[PDB]
Amino acid sequence: PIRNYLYWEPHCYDIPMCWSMRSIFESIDGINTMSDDFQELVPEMRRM
Amino acid sequence: TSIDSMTEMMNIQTELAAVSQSMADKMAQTSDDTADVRDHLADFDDFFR
Repeated sequence: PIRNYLYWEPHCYDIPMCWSMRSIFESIDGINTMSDDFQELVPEMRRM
Repeated sequence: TSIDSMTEMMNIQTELAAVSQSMADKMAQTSDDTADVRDHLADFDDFFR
């Protein structure tokens, strides 16, 4: 819920560590997407 | 017989080309996502900078 607050917060990036925490969570989301990318790349190597 | 073998080789080469193109596109998307991650992390820690 705090993460949702960070995403919704307009002044998240200015004063507090809200920006740091929100960007950490964005990196977590990107790491999940990177895992999805690995799961997509495995069939490519299988076909090769 | 050699003509048949060469035709099969050409088909396999076409399939390899398709595979390579798919791999390149997916790696481009992965690099875009990783660039987003790096931009977030670099923009992060400013409180702790």
